[PDB]
Amino acid sequence: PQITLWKRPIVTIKIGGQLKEALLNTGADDTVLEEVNLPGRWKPKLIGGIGGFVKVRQYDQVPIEICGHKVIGTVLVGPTPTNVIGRNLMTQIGCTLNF
Amino acid sequence: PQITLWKRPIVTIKIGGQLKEALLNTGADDTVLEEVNLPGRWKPKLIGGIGGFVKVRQYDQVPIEICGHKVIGTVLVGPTPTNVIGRNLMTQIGCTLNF
Amino acid sequence: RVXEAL
Repeated sequence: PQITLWKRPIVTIKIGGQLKEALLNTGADDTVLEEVNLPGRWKPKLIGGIGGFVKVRQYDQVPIEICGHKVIGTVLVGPTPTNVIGRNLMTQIGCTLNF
Repeated sequence: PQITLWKRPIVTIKIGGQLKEALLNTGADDTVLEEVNLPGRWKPKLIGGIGGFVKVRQYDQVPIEICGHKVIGTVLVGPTPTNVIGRNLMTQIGCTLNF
Repeated sequence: RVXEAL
C-alpha cells in the first residue's frame, strides 16, 4: 500500500488487545501512545517535541499490529495529543518515503 | 528518490537564499524552520506539538527548493529543535509513504 | 500539528 500526504497518514493498530488509531510519523524516532494499558515492568523516560518535554513509561518488546502487520518494539506511553508511530516501528513494517 | 527510515529522513533545502537541513516529517501539517529570515509581512500564529506550544511567524507563498524540487508554500518561522518539512510541502514534491 | 525525539 501507498499513502499520500494530502491528509494525515493515520492507521489502525492493535496493541494489548486494544484497537487504536495512530499517526505515521517519520518526524518521530519513537512510538508514543496515550490511554493504552500495557502489562509488566516499564522504565521512566522523558521525550522532547516541539514546544517541550513529557514524562513517559517505556515498555520493551511490546507486540503490535499495524495495518494488519505484526511487529514488536518499544512503545512509550504518555501524554500525547495524538498517538504516534515512529521510525522504530516503521522500519519493521518496511515503510519508506518516495518522491 | 526512495528514503528508508533506518535513520532520520533529513534533506537539504534552499530558502530565502540560505541553505538549511530539514526533517521530512509526515506527522507535521506545517513546515517550521528555526533560523531563516524571510522578507516581507507575516502573521503571528501558535503551533502545537508533543510537549506544548510555540509562537511563530507565518509567511505565505515562500519559494523553497527541497532536494532540487522548487516549490512554493507557507513556512512558519519560530522555536524548534529541528527544521521540519510538513505535509503542506511534501504533497507538492509528490512525497508518499510506501509499505 | 507538528509531532518527537528522546
